[PDB]
Amino acid sequence: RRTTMVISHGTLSASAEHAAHLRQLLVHIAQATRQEDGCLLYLVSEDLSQPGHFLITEHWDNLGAMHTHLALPGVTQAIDALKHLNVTDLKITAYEAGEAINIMG
Amino acid sequence: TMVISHGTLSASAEHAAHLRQLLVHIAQATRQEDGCLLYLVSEDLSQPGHFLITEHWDNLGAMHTHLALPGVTQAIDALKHLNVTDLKITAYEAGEAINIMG
Repeated sequence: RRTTMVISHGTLSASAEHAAHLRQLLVHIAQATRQEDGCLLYLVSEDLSQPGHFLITEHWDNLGAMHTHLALPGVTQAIDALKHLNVTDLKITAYEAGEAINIMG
Repeated sequence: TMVISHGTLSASAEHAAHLRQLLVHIAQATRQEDGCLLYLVSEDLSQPGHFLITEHWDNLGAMHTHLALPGVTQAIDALKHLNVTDLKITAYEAGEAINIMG
């Protein structure tokens, strides 16, 4: 249950004008990013309670891996692609996970 | 600072819509509970019919109280009725927030 894993939780929304494009963009971003060093999970999803509101769920092996992702080129570029779709509410917060606890399954 | 739970599950095509409805209902209920900071149910854009449960709890105890609720047992039963067999939930004790955007 000891872990160095880092969790990132991101949310964003788009209007109906841009959301289809956003869905595709998020899928593209996920496909690429999952192949980065230490990326254990990069899931893009849509809130079942709130159409047009999206989640970006990431698990990184350790802080260093997440840092590499944040520091290597392409982050600003992806953010700008989101801004191009008039996304103004991107929030991303990460956390070091101190223990990993199986609840079920 | 908090406990983060990450859950994944899927249902057959026949059952997916009802699953979506059940998840929405579970979230509506759970968000009202003591210590629930966040409870979001979402669908993987890359894989339709695959769902995520994202929960933030104030502490492990609050999560454990939730998990022990009879209503939560009934919800897990309702998942089984839809032939969900792959529910996997992992919880993590989270450190302090690292603000990346917003």
